[PDB]
Amino acid sequence: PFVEDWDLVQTLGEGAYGEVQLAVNRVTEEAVAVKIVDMPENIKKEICILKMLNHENVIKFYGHRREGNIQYLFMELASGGSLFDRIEPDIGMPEPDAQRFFHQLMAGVVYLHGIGITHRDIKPHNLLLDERDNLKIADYSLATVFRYNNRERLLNKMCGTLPYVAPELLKRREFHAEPVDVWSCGIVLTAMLAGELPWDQPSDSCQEYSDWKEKKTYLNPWKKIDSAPLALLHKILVENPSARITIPDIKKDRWYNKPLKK
Ligand SMILES: Cn1cc([C@H]2C[C@@H]2C(=O)Nc2cc3cc(C4CCN([C@]5(C)COC[C@@H]5O)CC4)c(Cl)cc3cn2)cn1
Repeated sequence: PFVEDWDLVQTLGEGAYGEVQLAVNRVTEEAVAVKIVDMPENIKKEICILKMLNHENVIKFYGHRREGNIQYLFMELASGGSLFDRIEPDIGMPEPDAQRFFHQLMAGVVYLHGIGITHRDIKPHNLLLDERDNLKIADYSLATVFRYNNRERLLNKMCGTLPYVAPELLKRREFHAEPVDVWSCGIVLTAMLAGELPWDQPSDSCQEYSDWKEKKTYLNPWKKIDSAPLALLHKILVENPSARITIPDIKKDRWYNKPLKK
């Protein structure tokens, strides 16, 4: 296909609304990723949020075009793929790689939270890598504003991916945005270090979640995780969101500051 001055060659992925494709300009040869959305006030909010974004660990937004019903969203091609494709099932990845990726994910989540934006769907599929293996947070179709004019807005909409969602989304009418994003980062850490998700959903009906609350760390995936990162996970994966660790305090954690290599 050809649109204006681009050639949509490779399918990079697909979401609820539309799909992402590779667009190499027939004139300049610049490689970008285009989100082609067929057909509400949700695309107005997405293009808006994307404009506000300027950070090394957040996907580059270039602009937006149109073709009647079909919308075109311009984004940086993350030429290194996704974090999901770097996690080996039942194993994970070397702990020094996991720590570096977790530092870069915290740098991205701090930035988004500082501009009053919550991603709302942090998981390995949304965490892309560039040429140098720099982590970039992608896909703002569920991103909402949680702070405006220094005033915090509580959330009520349930969204995300069940294995990554915090328990307060399923139990409470309204909840704070930042702890929900912190919880999903801990599930991403658990995935990087054990190549396995701890539970289907964080509910009182789910046995693997009950086991974690009963402190049974002698079970998988926890037994594949060293005591230092596991101590951090005990602070991130706390049910009551008011007792959960904040990002400034994750920055003071022993494993987060532990020198690693090889
Ligand atoms: C030089 N070279 C590069 C390659 C390709 C490997 C490189 C790649 O895939 N890059 C890439 C991929 C991108 C994917 C997305 C989307 C994220 C979100 N998912 C989901 C909706 C979430 O969960 C389920 C769905 O996977 C859809 C896709 C976006 Cl927004 C931007 C992207 C930019 N760049 C080959 N040669």
